[PDB]
Amino acid sequence: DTMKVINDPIHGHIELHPLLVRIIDTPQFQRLRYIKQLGGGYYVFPGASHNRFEHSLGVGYLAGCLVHALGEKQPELQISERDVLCVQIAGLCRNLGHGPFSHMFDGRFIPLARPEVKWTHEQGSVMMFEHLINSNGIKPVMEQYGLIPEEDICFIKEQIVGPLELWPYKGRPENKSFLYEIVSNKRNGIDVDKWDYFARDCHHLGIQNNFDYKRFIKFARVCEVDNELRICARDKEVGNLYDMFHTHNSLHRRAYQHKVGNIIDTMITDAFLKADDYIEITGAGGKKYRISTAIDDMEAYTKLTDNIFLEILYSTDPKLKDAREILKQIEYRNLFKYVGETQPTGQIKIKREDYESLPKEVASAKPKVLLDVKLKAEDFIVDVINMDYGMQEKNPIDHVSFYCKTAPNRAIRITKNQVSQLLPEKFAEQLIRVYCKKVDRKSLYAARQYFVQWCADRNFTKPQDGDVIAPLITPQKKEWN
Amino acid sequence: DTMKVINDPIHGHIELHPLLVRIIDTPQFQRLRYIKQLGGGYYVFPGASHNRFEHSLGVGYLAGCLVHALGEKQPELQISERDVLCVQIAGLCRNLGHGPFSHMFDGRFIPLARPEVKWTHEQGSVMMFEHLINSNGIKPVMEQYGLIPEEDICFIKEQIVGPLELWPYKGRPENKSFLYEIVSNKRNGIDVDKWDYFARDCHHLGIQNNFDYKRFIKFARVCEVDNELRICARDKEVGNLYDMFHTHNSLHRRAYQHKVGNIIDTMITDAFLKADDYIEITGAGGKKYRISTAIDDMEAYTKLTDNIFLEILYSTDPKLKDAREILKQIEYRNLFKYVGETQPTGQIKIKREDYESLPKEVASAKPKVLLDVKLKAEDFIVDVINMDYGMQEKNPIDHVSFYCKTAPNRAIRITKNQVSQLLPEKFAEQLIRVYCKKVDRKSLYAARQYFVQWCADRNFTKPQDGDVIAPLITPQKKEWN
Amino acid sequence: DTMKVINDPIHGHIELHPLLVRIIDTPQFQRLRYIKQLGGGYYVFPGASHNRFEHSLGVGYLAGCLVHALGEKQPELQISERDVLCVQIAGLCRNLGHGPFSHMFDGRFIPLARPEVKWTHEQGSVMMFEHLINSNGIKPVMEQYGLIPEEDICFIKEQIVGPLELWPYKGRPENKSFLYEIVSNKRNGIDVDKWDYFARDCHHLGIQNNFDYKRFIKFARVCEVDNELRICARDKEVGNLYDMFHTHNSLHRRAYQHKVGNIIDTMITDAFLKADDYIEITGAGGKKYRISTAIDDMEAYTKLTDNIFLEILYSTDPKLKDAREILKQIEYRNLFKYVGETQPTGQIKIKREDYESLPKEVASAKPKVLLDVKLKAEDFIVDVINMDYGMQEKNPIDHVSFYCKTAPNRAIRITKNQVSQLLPEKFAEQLIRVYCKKVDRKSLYAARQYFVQWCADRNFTKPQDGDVIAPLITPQKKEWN
Amino acid sequence: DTMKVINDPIHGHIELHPLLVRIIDTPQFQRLRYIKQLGGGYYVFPGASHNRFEHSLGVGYLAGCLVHALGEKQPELQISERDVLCVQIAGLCRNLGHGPFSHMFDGRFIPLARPEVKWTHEQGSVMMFEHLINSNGIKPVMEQYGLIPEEDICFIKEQIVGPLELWPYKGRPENKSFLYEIVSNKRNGIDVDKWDYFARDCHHLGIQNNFDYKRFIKFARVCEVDNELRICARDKEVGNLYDMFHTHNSLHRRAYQHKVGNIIDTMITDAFLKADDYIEITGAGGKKYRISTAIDDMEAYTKLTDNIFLEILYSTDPKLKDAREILKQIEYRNLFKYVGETQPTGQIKIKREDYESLPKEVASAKPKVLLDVKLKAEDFIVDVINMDYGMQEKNPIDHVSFYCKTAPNRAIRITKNQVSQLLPEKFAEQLIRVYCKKVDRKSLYAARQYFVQWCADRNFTKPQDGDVIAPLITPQKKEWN
Ligand SMILES: Nc1nc2c(ncn2[C@H]2C[C@H](O)[C@@H](COP(=O)(O)OP(=O)(O)OP(=O)(O)O)O2)c(=O)[nH]1
Ligand SMILES: Nc1nc2c(ncn2[C@H]2C[C@H](O)[C@@H](COP(=O)(O)OP(=O)(O)OP(=O)(O)O)O2)c(=O)[nH]1
Ligand SMILES: Nc1nc2c(ncn2[C@H]2C[C@H](O)[C@@H](COP(=O)(O)OP(=O)(O)OP(=O)(O)O)O2)c(=O)[nH]1
Ligand SMILES: Nc1nc2c(ncn2[C@H]2C[C@H](O)[C@@H](COP(=O)(O)OP(=O)(O)OP(=O)(O)O)O2)c(=O)[nH]1
Repeated sequence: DTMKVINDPIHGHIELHPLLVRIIDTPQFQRLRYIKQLGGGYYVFPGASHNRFEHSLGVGYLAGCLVHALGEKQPELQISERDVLCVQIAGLCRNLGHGPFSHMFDGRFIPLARPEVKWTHEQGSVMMFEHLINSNGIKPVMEQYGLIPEEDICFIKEQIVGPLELWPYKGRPENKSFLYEIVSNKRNGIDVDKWDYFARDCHHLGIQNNFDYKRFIKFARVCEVDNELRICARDKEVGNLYDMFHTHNSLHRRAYQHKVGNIIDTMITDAFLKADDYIEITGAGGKKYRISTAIDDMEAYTKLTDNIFLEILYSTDPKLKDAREILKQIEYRNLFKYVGETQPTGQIKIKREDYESLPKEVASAKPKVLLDVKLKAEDFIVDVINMDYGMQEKNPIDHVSFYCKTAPNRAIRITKNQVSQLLPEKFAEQLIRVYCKKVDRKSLYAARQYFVQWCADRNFTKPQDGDVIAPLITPQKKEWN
Repeated sequence: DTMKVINDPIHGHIELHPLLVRIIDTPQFQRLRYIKQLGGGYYVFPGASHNRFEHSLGVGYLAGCLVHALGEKQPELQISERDVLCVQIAGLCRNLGHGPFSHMFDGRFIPLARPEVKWTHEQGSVMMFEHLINSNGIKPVMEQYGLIPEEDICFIKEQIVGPLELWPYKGRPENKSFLYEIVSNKRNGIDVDKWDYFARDCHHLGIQNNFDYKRFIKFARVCEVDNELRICARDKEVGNLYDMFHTHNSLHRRAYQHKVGNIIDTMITDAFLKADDYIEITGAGGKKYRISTAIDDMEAYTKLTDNIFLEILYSTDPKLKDAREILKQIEYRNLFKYVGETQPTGQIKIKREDYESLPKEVASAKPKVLLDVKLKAEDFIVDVINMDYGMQEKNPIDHVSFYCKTAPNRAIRITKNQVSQLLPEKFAEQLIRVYCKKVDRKSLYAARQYFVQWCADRNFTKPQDGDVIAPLITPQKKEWN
Repeated sequence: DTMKVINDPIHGHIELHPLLVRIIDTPQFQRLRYIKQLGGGYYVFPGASHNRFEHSLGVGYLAGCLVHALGEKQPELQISERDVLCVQIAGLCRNLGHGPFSHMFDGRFIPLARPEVKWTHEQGSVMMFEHLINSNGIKPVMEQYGLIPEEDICFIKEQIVGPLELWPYKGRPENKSFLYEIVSNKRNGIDVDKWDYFARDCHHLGIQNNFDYKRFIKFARVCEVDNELRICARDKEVGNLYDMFHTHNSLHRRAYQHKVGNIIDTMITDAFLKADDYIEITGAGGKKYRISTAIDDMEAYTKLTDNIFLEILYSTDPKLKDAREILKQIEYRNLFKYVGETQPTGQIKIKREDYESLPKEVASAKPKVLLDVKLKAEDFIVDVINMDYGMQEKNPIDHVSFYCKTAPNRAIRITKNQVSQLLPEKFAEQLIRVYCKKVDRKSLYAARQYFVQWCADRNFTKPQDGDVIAPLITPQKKEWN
Repeated sequence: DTMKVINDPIHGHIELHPLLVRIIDTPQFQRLRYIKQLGGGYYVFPGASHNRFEHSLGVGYLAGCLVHALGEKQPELQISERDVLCVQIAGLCRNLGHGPFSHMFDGRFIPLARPEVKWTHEQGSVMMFEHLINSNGIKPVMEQYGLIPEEDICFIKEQIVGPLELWPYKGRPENKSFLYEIVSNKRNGIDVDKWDYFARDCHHLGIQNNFDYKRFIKFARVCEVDNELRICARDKEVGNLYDMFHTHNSLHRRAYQHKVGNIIDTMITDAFLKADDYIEITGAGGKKYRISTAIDDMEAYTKLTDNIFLEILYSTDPKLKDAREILKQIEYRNLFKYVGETQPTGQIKIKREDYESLPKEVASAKPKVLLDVKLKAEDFIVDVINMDYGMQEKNPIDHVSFYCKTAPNRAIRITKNQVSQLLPEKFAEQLIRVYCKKVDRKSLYAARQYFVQWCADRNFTKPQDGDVIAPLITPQKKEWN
């Protein structure tokens, strides 16, 4: 077997080592062809047809590029082809755990269907990787190309999910610490996964990408930091790193958290919950699983993709009627109606455990407007979105090491004041979107009154359209006037 | 209801009239989200994730652009908003008839499954359009925006499939003849459908586009030709028009007729044929249809998409075992092996009626080589591909009208000799690809000997790798030496 | 005479009205072919070969696009083709006043050569426009295409420089106030000039533009604000407007204020000052002007371009030896050496009249380090750069009017807190770059010590490389560590 | 002292070895900043502001890419860093010999000014390279980085101009023959110089490039051909190679041989001829040269750039009045008027010796039309353009070696019939453009009659607009009817 070339629209001609080809040509990997990268986003951005499969190839490619470039610039690092292949495999395989419509499945569906369980795509990726290796006799092939399966499978899993539990990693020692910063960077979030989707999502969405990963790679070096060898950026590049996170935030606002994209994801999740008792997925030993339980058996999970959406939509079973009708409403674009958006003020943060109480609170508000219809908790959806620079309220640039032209081996820190006074003072916030399941002109008018009243009651920010949608409510609040 | 904006990666911000929105937001239209533009092409170009739906939006947009630009430059044409909307709807809806994996369904599957029937995606588009209109109460909405359903539905169908059957059209008179040249140009093949997929397919494939549709539109005018008003191009654009067809041919060789893309389409078609007796699709009145018969009932056809591939792949029914195993082999990349390509010489053209005889002919060849295994007709696939400039052997530029700067209202013809002696002397040819279902080293060696012998016997062109794959065979033929 | 088409790499096919063609085809306009958009930037970004000429065509085009789009969406505005042509001419002509190397001439050279005079490129553009009109008999051509020269020439000049010599404008009344916001927006800086150079500079520099002007135009409307008709943006676009200024700041940091680009501009300015007594430029009546006085006669200024650089570089006159030697040093790349960058802390602002005292201050600093060479005021250059959102310390988004979907005719304001807590808290800052004219290793070491000491003395920010370039100095300051 | 990074819009971040930096930072190299790549093309495509300097950096970069990729894939080639640097320097320096407005100088001006001399930009590049090396003490720096000046300077010159004189090269032996195919490919014209300008010119012109050099590099290998090691392409890539030359032809038609671009180059050449007696350029020992004689002294040639255009345009000397007036007419766009284009039929080829007789022939034609004005030889310009695939009438693909996947070390040939019957039957042709120096309506009408009559007399092709511009003439010729 020899190397294969793939032509990617983002990266151009990608060379794949024969071991990588063997991992890719499995049911467990090919499954990613049937999961949309941006899930419900496709229903708002018709260009966003792209699947997790091509994203995965790109992450593998970029992982290879970064590790190769470090090895070429700094031969003293003793980066081995074995190291390169392991970093490529981790890059290729870190998306294996995604379920139907990607972030909708682990972000929305599993939390509601299985509140007791703690599930992440990262955990899923490790389980599916193990299933891929074991089901397809990969370990012999790994040894053929000079890999140490016990050590290297551990190394690959650690790159994906972090320590599997003082140096906490078993796959590689402290002198190769920098290898763990490439595929999934737990220290500051600067990794090749972000670089691929920035470029790929933008290409498909019709938004332009402001971040130059190629420049970052050219200016990356490994330096000693606190007795670890770590990837350091050139001091001058600090502005571009702030801009990388700015780009991420912009993509979330414009696309990933698009108000309609989110409500379509919500409606699909509701359809999946109503279908969950009736859809059967055959796993290991012919045992039957549900959408919600396929995560417990990787053989079943292998066959759980966006297809479930079409199975429900095209079904005739009366049991699936309620689920089917929700998806049919999506096709007619009879969506739950966006009422508006607000933000908590100051340090106020809404907790996960409180999310279910929020619809009741909106319905409980007393507007001081004559209302045609009276709305109930069940008529409202409240979506809370945490927007940050990937480290909650921490500045990720405080967790980056830099080097200077005059001393390229010496790691330094750069503080925010050393860069620009025009940068963000805060690095996290919450967006609260409210929608109404009643699409009536009178119901929507009522929903707007409840919403703006709830905002005033809770001292949330004035909705941007507040003076138009609720002219009788907005005056009461002095902060808004 | 008001206009909606869609952000497309190819076209940027597209405005959609509310009537267009109502047509788009139907099960019959949204179905195109679940049919890949390039079918098996996605399995060779991982970027080609794009579906018929986003292509359809683009064709609608470009149809609007061309008709608007003509109206702005030449108010004397009396192009009406009613005309603009009808051209947009035809552009939007000309892809409605595509089936699973697009050209695979009407190009490969239906011809083999239902040899008696004459089926085209164009015919399918007209039937699905009628079903869309009737199922969703569109006619009242058409009248609301100033359309006359009887005349305008006729006009839209005629733009898609041509005369429904001396001016042969009923939807519009001879003074609006140019409107029929926009969406599906039967005269010379220069239409907005080609312009969208050139740009869209290239964007996704990773291949570059060498055609400027925007320039064509800027230089397009309507002039009188033989008592018809027709779209004329500026004389100096003739080179760019030859290049447009050159681009089309390049995309076919590189992507649409990729040898592996074609064999994957062949293998999927074979799986569909083996599954056809057992897959049931519920149509009108709860009646059950097969993959092959869903084309007879638009309610059933509405639910026939690429999903059928996954229904088969994920099935447990023993009846579907043979179909399922073919798709599983695709996932393992255990594909039928490409043996080589040849061309007929001179005028020789192979017709469909003896396509089935070609595998037997290859197996019947007697290469003067000692062979380990002896191969049978059933072990060979022979794929014949007609490559042309869209009008069989004819030069489409002989069917284009031009105008000169000094007389912009006066239509002229331009001959090939007036342009360049570097242009093609022929405008059609055939490619013959041969594959072997036996994938072992000995069988592949034997297949290569049979193939090159068959080429020599039939006076076909010397395979490019002929001297390497069959060094004992190639010397016999003097034309090759 | 009819419309001409120009193919621009940024905008594609641009249509130019015959009146626009007549203005463009003059010595006064064609002169912009010989002035680089980014001046010294070309010597750092080899792609930045682009001249003011092609920028001007783009500004004219975009001015036309915006005014046309407003007129199409809101016919009630009664925008006339006379209005469209006047806005296009202003867009085309607002760059006519630029001198050699663009911002270097009005930003650096004229302030030093002629401190008494107040000169701007805007004033220059008005003078050159008048000279263009009068020298080329344009007024008759304006009348031929329905313009009224007296009113319309006033309107065009007002669009370029603002109120010519209570509604302060004479060219158009308050009901056409929005027309003054297109070409040069004095209210908030959102104008088509910025949109062209963002896209054009990025195309040439090799950095990507993430501002979407086309989307802005689609969402622009005219609404009543304080008894004026003004351009309003859609409320939801507020994020993209913050991002537009973010983009502008990024382009300044990365390119326009590149430390080496700036020093090359400084060195060229110094060469021009030393050549100013000796270069003669023939103006009106054969009278002779200097580089510094050509601004006083538009006939002379017509012949003042980047060519002056080459006239000096290629000169043999002993009088020009000092000027010539500076330019020759640029070619050998031995330029003045960058020592470092610092910022004033908090609100501290360095005044224009204090700039010349700063080199003396650096030379006067007493670093507690043993020094091989002692440097003098003349050996230092101190460059102060004001970085802002185009309205000094003011937030330009406080000066933008928005509209909501539910009330598209009703203008609203949006405050920073209503948008995001991640946005800048400040909208202006100063960067201070220090360079040394002595390039030897010993002199550069000394320059670094003086610089970091000066920073500590003045409580400026710690240079990013401070611990490397001045390890003995940095410890003294506790704020730095 | 270390590598420098340059951000190029085409190639992104380019790394330059310190030796390359030293060669670049010289008057002889920096001179290329003041010569437009496409000369008069800028006066038709305002985007084409790009200079020979940035093209040169790109050619150096791509030369490096190809040699590096071959070395990585085939270590057995024993490609050395010394080899890599020499190939990069040749790539960087092969444009050093270009004069004002690039191809205008060696294509039009020198042939007319100095008919006795044989001058090429390639010869100029070798002379300027020698001058660069000797003037700037480069030889010591070459030795510092492991080059052997005697052998390596020979090798570099040979890559640029071919043998300086059975193996005809002295710089490297037959086992490194493939190195001579990278920078300037005399065998088939497939070189990195073409790859850079295709991408760079397209970026600036606003035309799209359909050639993928990156793919070519990935599929390039070295194989033995007739006892030489040569670069071979993968068999499958033959289509893309035909397309590469198709792209080159398209760029020539659309841009490089644009009818107006060519006439502006003609008018500038005429201005240079009229100025040649009076412009003085100081060379070595203070000796004075003319535009036409600066090629004899590299010190003088160093100072001969596009600036000469502005020196003439801005001059006051009465001696330069005639030259100055031609350039002033260019600014007013009072260009010689395009009359039309024709082609010789069959094999007929117009010789260089005959070019001057062609204006007389047009003026001598007797159109059967009543004419207001009678035109003379001096009133006509006849421009003859040879359009080919870079090897006159030969197919360059007949001069390419390929390899097959089954035998990657075995070189093969591919014939045209093995590829496609849709490819060109001829690989060279001539375009004849005619212009009139008399621009008035009556003179232009007369010029059109003479031109179309001359075409009929000489059995040239029917002008595209023939029936519009000469309706009385076209009928006489029955080949045209
Ligand atoms: N731009 C372009 N890409 C192509 C063309 N033909 C194939 N590709 C792309 C599609 C796939 O990503 C890949 C096809 O495989 P390669 O050509 O790299 O060769 P390989 O030997 O790996 O596979 P193969 O046997 O050719 O299918 O390259 C072509 O003519 N042009
Ligand atoms: N390039 C770009 N595209 C955007 C941006 N924001 C949204 N888009 C895309 C998403 C959609 O395809 C289109 C605009 O859709 P909207 O965001 O207005 O969504 P929708 O129509 O559901 O909202 P609305 O009717 O205004 O409540 O453009 C942006 O800032 N930049
Ligand atoms: N992409 C492309 N651009 C072209 C081509 N020929 C010219 N251009 C450029 C030159 C100009 O900037 C622009 C269009 O100008 P034209 O020369 O076509 O002018 P116009 O239409 O007035 O025609 P004319 O020259 O009077 O026959 O496009 C071509 O074949 N392709
Ligand atoms: N893409 C990109 N290119 C940039 C940026 N800033 C500068 N460039 C360009 C300028 C140069 O052509 C190249 C890198 O040069 P540098 O910025 O490193 O400048 P320089 O070598 O003077 O810096 P140094 O001496 O190392 O401090 O990229 C940026 O933010 N993004």
